[PDB]
Amino acid sequence: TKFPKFSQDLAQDPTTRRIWYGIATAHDFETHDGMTEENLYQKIFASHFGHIAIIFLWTSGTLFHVAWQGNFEQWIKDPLNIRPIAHAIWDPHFGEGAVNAFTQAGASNPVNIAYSGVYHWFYTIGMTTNQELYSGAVFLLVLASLFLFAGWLHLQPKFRPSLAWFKNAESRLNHHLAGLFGVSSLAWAGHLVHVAIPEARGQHVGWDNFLSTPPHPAGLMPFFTGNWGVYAADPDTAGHIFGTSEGAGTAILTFLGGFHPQTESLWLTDIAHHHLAIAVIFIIAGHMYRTNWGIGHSIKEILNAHKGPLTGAGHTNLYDTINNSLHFQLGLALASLGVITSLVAQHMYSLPSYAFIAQDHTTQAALYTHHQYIAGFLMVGAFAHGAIFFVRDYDPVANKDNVLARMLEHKEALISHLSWVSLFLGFHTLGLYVHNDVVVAFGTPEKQILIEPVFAQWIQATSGKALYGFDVLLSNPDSIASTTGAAWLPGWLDAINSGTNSLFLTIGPGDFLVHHAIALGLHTTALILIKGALDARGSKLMPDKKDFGYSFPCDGPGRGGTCDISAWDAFYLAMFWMLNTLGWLTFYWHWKHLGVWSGNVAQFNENSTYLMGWFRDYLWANSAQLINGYNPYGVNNLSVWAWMFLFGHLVWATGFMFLISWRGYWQELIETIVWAHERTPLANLVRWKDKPVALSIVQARLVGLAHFTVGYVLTYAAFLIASTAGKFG
Amino acid sequence: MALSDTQILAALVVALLPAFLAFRLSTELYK
Amino acid sequence: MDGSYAASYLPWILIPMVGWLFPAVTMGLLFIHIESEGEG
Amino acid sequence: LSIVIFHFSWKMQSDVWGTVSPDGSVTHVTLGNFAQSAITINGWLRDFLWAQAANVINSYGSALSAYGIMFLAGH
Amino acid sequence: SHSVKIYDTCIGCTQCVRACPLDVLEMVPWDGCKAAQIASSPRTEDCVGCKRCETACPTDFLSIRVYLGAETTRSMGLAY
Amino acid sequence: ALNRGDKVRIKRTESYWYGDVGTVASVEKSGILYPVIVRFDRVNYNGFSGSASGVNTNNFAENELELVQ
Amino acid sequence: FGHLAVVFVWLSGMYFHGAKFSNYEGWLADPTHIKPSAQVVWPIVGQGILNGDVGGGFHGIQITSGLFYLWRASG
Amino acid sequence: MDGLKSFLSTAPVMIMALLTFTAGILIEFNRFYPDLLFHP
Amino acid sequence: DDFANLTPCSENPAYLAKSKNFLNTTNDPNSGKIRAERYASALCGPEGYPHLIVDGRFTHAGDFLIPSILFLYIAGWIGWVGRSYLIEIRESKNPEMQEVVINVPLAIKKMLGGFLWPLAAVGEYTSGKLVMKDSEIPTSPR
Ligand code: CLA
Ligand code: CLA
Ligand code: CLA
Ligand code: CLA
Ligand code: CLA
Ligand code: CLA
Ligand SMILES: CC1=C(/C=C/C(C)=C/C=C/C(C)=C\C=C\C=C(C)\C=C\C=C(C)\C=C\C2=C[C@H](C)[C@H](O)CC2(C)C)C(C)(C)C[C@@H](O)C1
Ligand code: SF4
Ligand code: SF4
Ligand code: SF4
Repeated sequence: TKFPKFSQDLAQDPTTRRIWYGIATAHDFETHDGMTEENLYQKIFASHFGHIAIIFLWTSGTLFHVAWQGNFEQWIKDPLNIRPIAHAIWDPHFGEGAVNAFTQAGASNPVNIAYSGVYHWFYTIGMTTNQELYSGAVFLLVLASLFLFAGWLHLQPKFRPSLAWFKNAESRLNHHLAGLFGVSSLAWAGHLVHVAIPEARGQHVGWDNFLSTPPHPAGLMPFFTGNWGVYAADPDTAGHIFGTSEGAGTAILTFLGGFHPQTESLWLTDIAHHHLAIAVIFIIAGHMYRTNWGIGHSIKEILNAHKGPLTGAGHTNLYDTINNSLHFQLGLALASLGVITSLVAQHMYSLPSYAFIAQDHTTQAALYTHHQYIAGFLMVGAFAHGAIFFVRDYDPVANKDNVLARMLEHKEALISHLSWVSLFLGFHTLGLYVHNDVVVAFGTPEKQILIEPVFAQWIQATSGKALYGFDVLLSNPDSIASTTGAAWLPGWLDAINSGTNSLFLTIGPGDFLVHHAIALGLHTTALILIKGALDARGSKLMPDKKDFGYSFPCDGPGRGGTCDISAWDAFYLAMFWMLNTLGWLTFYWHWKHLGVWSGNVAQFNENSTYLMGWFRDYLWANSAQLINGYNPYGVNNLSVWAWMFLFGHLVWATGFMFLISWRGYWQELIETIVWAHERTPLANLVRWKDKPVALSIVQARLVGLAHFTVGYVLTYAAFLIASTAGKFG
Repeated sequence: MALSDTQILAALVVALLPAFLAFRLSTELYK
Repeated sequence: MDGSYAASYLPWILIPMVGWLFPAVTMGLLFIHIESEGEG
Repeated sequence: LSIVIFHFSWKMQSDVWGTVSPDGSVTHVTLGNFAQSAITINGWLRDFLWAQAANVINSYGSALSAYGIMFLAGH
Repeated sequence: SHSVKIYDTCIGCTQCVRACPLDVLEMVPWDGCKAAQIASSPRTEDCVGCKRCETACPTDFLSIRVYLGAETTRSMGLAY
Repeated sequence: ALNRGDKVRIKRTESYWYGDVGTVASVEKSGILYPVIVRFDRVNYNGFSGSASGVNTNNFAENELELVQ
Repeated sequence: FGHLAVVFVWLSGMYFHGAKFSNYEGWLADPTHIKPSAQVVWPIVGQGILNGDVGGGFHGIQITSGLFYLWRASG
Repeated sequence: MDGLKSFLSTAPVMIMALLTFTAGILIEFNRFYPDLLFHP
Repeated sequence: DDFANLTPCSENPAYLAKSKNFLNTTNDPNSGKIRAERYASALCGPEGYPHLIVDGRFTHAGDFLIPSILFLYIAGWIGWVGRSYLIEIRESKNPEMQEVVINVPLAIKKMLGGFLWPLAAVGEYTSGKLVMKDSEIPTSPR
């Protein structure tokens, strides 16, 4: 059989497994038949072009559907009272009740309500009309076409890059720092000052008249004469109304700090100076490494020079290890991307940048949950692909006595102390929670163990939170740090001391307990991933694991039993802990913000100290409207979310039987079914081409994990959206 | 103001180009 | 199933192809390809 | 067996158990909601689990608190 | 088909050959051990990969190792 | 060199007793390429799933043992 | 024989705890107004709240095994 | 009897005896001095 | 000025309102009054329950420091007696049999000698036989 063309051993398989594994190893280019390094790199280049084109097409589709079936031009007239529309509904399976229920947001047909928060983003960046959205969609279509053609071209024989071109770290770093990061940020700052701010102040600026409309009145002379302060004079007053000329200043680069009084979001001019400054810094950074002139650093000598007397060989030979190994680079990139996605979530829920996005609680919750889940997935993938590197691309002799080898030396100490910290957190956190539960249940909630989060409150004070009376640093009015004449200090101190936003929310004993539980989850997931990565090469039970690859089922029932001794199994186990930690995180965030938005912070404050309050006040209480989306009486707009809630519960349940029941049972059952088919008249005329067999052990684990994760995500998303929409939306 | 039917049809026709380019890229990558 | 957006007749014809015609054609082509014995 | 005991409990509460008035009228524990709710899974989830779990989630501070504790223990 | 390898740490206890249910292994004369015999895998196309030979091996680490590879009808042990 | 009763440390780097200490139960003097027999107090993982014991004896070459006694 | 001995010990314990720590004599006079109860909880760490009011001035854990009705039927 | 002494000294008997000793200590202390949140 | 959000329980209106109806934990009829008295000196939140402050300050040493020292002493006692008994039985002829059948005489002899566990531990560390060298421990292949 032809398929799969990249693996002969799979193509000669006569069973249905050939269909499955061929899918699973399709995009693993290294293990393909007759694969060279150069071909691998070029194929990766083309595939990355493809993913970029897919991203651009997805964004174009978002824009086009919003412009076509949305209410963008009506939404901007009243962002605080109109639900944005995602896309239209066309379902012949609908009934009259569903049609009436889903005709919402002033539409004339069944429509969905957008929760990605793209309306606020488009409004903030200056898009105000449907035709602008349409032009953006068409331009993104053209851009995706260009990138697809670029992939095809650089895949052609005359345009195939050489191996040396791919292994040019210095030139890539210089171009991608100064150009990709710096020039793009500078262009965004120029877009903000030339277009976004004038449109926010009522002046319409487009391609038609942006050449005849200067950003600043006395423009482009002070920048070259050095009198930059002119661009900071006359900022937007506190009475400014977004999108109008009432109370609007003329400054284009400010450091006001805090939030816009009306939109409850960061000042646009602050964003302009911020992106300009980081563009300048990135452009400076991009002139660091030597490419083909005399000046510039070289990464290899920097790495080979930083060696100490305690670590042995230090960072020697690390340049070759990183450059020759693609999995090392992928793991580093995934770790960094996950960290900065977590950063995006944490600094975006507390410092909103888009106008009126702080008042749309549903979109805020959705965005936080989404980007935090993405960050968790990326953080898991970093460790997984690092373990893959250790299995495949790690050379012990080359990286001898350096830090990479030193990691595998005290790996037992690493795992032991990690196990100790995980157990130490878990025991004394579960003990405190159960103690509070038991004490509260016995009718004496006064004997609870409530620890004030003193250190985090001290940090809040050091940033300027004057509620705990710590009187330290920025909270100290006489401290040198608070008497530097910083232009952002008044606005920042005003915003931090206001209780109307999420900027440094007040904390208590429940936040202490839940943050320590999150710490337990993080350390346990790290323990699983790290032990898998370090034991991937081998352990006492399997000294020769590297010979068996990264993912293998087991080594049989002998020598104890094996049963998930591979590093792929470590990743598979760590996915569950990642999901559990993300669940705790999102539960804490959502309940705290429900209390904040309703003004009933005391409910969370006094009910989060014991687990029964979590079970009753959060889960039981907030499901009242969700599960009533469709009743024996009728149907409301939350019907789809109730259906998806049950759907997620069902898929989560279904994953359990790929996770618990194992292969031999189903193999024998399929044997019986095969007998039944072969012995049946009028069905013997039809025969299979691939012999039906049960799913393999690793495939079964993967499928169970997939159903599990899909159910988890769908259930929580449905519950969160339904609860927040019913409460506030 | 809301779009027109001609705009939607033109968007479809424009999107017909990245479809052809993506088909070519997929065939090239399969090779 | 009835909409007020411009060119509301498009989903009347586009969705079925994405619903039935495209999935069925893709099923048939992939099934033939993965089952085509030989030549690799 | 879980489905069996759930069916028994809900049907007993909805169609048999209850209070009889001196007139003779019968008011059931959960009224006649079994007939029109037990046909969908959402009905089983909302009118049986969520509705009737109130007495076990609100048991803290009273003589039934132990049950509530044990409830969580199971979970 | 799967691969079966026998390393020079074999002591010629013949437990692996006895434990094999599909007659894949054999005992051939040798000189490296006191028993002067070592295991062999001539009929390796019939191996299913049950790892019974590995379970039977008493050395500190298995002197006989089985590496699962391409899957055939025989390797899957199918009766249909 | 290694005789009966010799306490030796194992340096096979893949055996269960790498770094552990054992005692020389016997040495066979011929062309055998793993002539030393070392027995240990601890037992390895050898055995079917559920077995209550492992193996406390193994064969090693002379070069992979360090005399301690 | 051993399992029979264990079951006999269980039955004797049930009868003793229904004879000493129960309101069976109280419940017998007023069966429609007194809840059965045969387990009493020591007050040590606040678990004395489990000793709810089962009627008739008796404080104890309500039983659901139905031993009181069996004993009344047995005479 | 020596056999009875050896049986009494087995792991489960020792672990349960020590657990009841500790539990009795804690219960008696909590009875005679309850509600000790901190050293006052 | 520390803990501006935490007030003394002796004046917090919520604590005083809720302390009248404190439940009796034991059979003693005035255990609730004793608890209210003992907790009136703590730092109550807006909901009237005591809060423990753990930052190193000695004014609130009773919250963490004293129980910490008590637990550390007890846990060190337990660990030291267990380790000493293990090392002692390791020289016998059936160390595993004495693991499941406890040598009660020797067990209690080690039980009663654990109150000087810090001095024994520091002498052990100085003698160098508390911690084994890395080259004398079996290790898994890297
Ligand atoms: C990936 C982006 C994306 C997505 C998810 C959707 C989603 C949808 N569109 Mg849509 N659309 C998009 C981009 C997108 N659109 C773009 C860019 C255009 C301009 C050409 C349109 C034009 C369009 C029209 C004219 C109509 C829809 C309709 C619909 C709905 C019916 C289902 C469908 O797509 O089939 C029908 C739609 C198409 C087949 C449009 C072609 C798809 C685009 C052009 C290419 C996307 C390729 C994509 C990246 C492939 C990813 C591969 C990956 C899955 C492995 C659905 C909500 C219908 C609707 O409103 O029903 C209520 C409808 O009538 N779309
Ligand atoms: C019998 C049940 C049923 C069915 C058939 C549908 C069908 C539909 N609903 Mg719907 N709905 C239902 C019940 C149902 N609904 C219920 C009970 C509710 C709650 C009241 C809703 C609420 C609802 C809303 C709110 C919306 C719909 C929409 C839609 C349409 C989406 C178009 C589509 O699927 O293309 C897109 C197809 C896909 C995305 C495929 C995804 C599934 C596969 C498995 C993923 C692909 C995996 C893999 C890569 C496949 C490889 C390729 C393959 C060929 C091999 C479609 C007509 C939407 C609509 O009208 O917009 C057009 C919409 O907005 N429905
Ligand atoms: C100035 C020259 C230049 C530029 C612009 C690029 C640009 C790019 N190169 Mg590149 N490259 C260059 C020179 C350059 N290269 C040279 C000289 C070499 C040879 C040494 C290479 C060799 C090379 C290889 C080998 C590869 C690339 C690839 C890529 C693409 C990766 C996708 C990406 O990062 O974009 C997306 C990311 C960004 C735009 C910035 C990252 C986002 C930041 C970090 C955080 C987010 C900021 C902000 C908050 C997010 C916006 C929020 C908003 C949505 C609201 C990208 C388009 C890859 C590819 O295949 O692409 C086709 C690839 O594999 N490059
Ligand atoms: C830029 C990101 C990136 C890139 C380029 C790669 C690249 C690679 N990874 Mg990697 N990985 C990543 C992120 C990434 N990964 C992350 C974030 C994780 C953590 C989740 C992993 C976890 C991971 C593991 C555990 C393994 C790889 C492997 C691989 C290699 C090839 C096998 C493969 O993935 O194809 C095959 C991929 C698939 C068959 C994916 C199937 C899963 C589908 C997409 C789920 C679909 C869900 C379903 C449709 C939901 C329907 C919903 C509907 C009902 C509504 C390849 C080098 C494998 C390897 O060792 O190769 C060297 C391997 O074992 N990766
Ligand atoms: C609610 C369920 C639950 C719980 C409590 C645990 C608990 C634990 N898991 Mg775990 N796990 C779970 C679900 C759970 N897991 C699931 C679903 C998966 C996916 C398969 C995993 C996958 C997983 C992996 C892969 C790993 C763990 C690890 C751990 C340990 C880390 C230490 C810790 O968190 O606190 C400390 C432990 C606790 C708080 C639990 C003790 C709780 C009891 C009540 C203490 C008292 C015992 C009691 C007196 C016994 C009486 C019994 C008697 C009545 C018969 C711990 C034992 C890691 C580990 O071993 O770390 C060393 C590890 O590597 N687990
Ligand atoms: C199934 C049988 C059963 C069960 C579950 C109970 C359950 C109970 N009885 Mg009860 N009882 C039973 C049979 C049973 N009884 C019988 C047959 C009699 C008649 C003799 C009694 C007479 C009786 C009285 C007189 C009292 C109870 C009480 C109680 C309650 C307190 C628990 C208790 O006594 O522990 C108390 C704690 C202990 C016994 C711990 C002591 C240490 C133990 C024994 C450790 C065991 C090992 C020990 C070191 C000895 C070593 C042995 C080794 C050689 C093997 C509890 C609800 C009390 C109650 O309800 O008061 C309100 C009470 O006062 N029972
Ligand atoms: C000796 C002994 C053993 C062994 C012991 C060993 C080997 C111990 C080894 C320890 C090592 C290697 C490292 C230890 C590190 C300890 C640290 C880092 C302590 C930090 C303390 C801090 C940060 C105090 C913090 C604050 C201190 C302050 C008083 C307040 O609270 C507030 C608060 C909590 C912030 C056993 C286990 C075998 C048996 C035992 O019985 C005895
Ligand atoms: S994974 Fe399955 S086949 Fe492998 S050892 Fe475990 S039970 Fe046996
Ligand atoms: S794996 Fe099984 S079939 Fe293959 S050689 Fe070993 S015992 Fe024989
Ligand atoms: S079981 Fe191991 S030692 Fe014995 S003959 Fe087979 S390979 Fe050699």
